[PDB]
Amino acid sequence: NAPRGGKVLDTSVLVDGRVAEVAAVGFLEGPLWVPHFVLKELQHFADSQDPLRRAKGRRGLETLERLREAAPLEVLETTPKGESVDEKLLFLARDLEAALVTNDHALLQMARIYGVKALSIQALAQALRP
Amino acid sequence: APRGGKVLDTSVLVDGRVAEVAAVGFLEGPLWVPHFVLKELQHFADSQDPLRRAKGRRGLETLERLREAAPLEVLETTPKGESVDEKLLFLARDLEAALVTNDHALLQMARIYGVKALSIQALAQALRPQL
Repeated sequence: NAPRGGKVLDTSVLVDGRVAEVAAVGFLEGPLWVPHFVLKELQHFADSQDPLRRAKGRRGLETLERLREAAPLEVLETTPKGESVDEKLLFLARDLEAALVTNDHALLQMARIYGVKALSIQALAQALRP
Repeated sequence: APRGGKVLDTSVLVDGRVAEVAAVGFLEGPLWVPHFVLKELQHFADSQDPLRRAKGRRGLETLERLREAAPLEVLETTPKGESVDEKLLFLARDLEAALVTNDHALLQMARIYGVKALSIQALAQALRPQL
């Protein structure tokens, strides 16, 4: 299973921010999909009076805006299967035949067990370290 | 925009990191290696000079690792172009693939020819932690 259906992005990678530069440099082939709930999460963070959580919801969003430059990015309103965030991302990735893009340790594990391709920005980074 | 895969030159194979990139999922195929690139790596490995041999081995080693990470085909005839640069550029255009290279100057040449080209070194820079 080698998915040409693009990429489903989670909160962690948008908060990390680097996915945006990886796309622009040509190593993140689209289409790029973000679930409605991920966005719902970045604004629940953005709506914080706590500057730390504010400044990271704010950050996820800027990453989105910058991605909508490198590539077609589209928000998925349509998510039917699954109860937890991790579970919804997985069936989402199988449905579109797209890879997950996430730094999340538990989600990367669930994906190996499901056999869903998942791309980790941190694993990419640690491969290219000096 | 190119949906036709990734043409790999000699320099990217000798650099080796493209093998790290593919094995973590960020080098989507199909992967194409021109015959002249494979011929050149073989010519390095067979050289009298221990340092040419090491580059040759390293690129050959990288090629085998890529063949594990994704589907890879050696394309065994090019007619478009006169220099190695041109051959790589026209081939990538013909395949609607991106060129992947370590060679700074070839990256600029691709810009001039209107061919998409990817740099492992620009990727490594994108991966500087932010915020």
